[PDB]
Amino acid sequence: PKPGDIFEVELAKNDNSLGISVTGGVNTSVRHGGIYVKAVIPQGAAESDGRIHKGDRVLAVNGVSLEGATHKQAVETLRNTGQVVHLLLEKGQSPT
Repeated sequence: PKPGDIFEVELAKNDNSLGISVTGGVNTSVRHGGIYVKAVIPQGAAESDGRIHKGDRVLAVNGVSLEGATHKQAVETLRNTGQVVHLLLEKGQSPT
């Protein structure tokens, strides 16, 4: 994919464990910045389904908007997902 394209991620729930975590980035000291990844959990989806690394930014989650205030609360939203989880991430601009 190109640097900017907003590719969507649609996979299936494995062992009721998405294998992905989030952190507080759009609620540190900005009106509306963005969220980041805490750590990749290659033990379910991030491993098999792949297409989930560290650094990318999560725009939304199963319809739930993260931009605004979703550091720990989002962790529950991702867990409370059916069999088909729809994630919308964006190719970060600094893979470090």
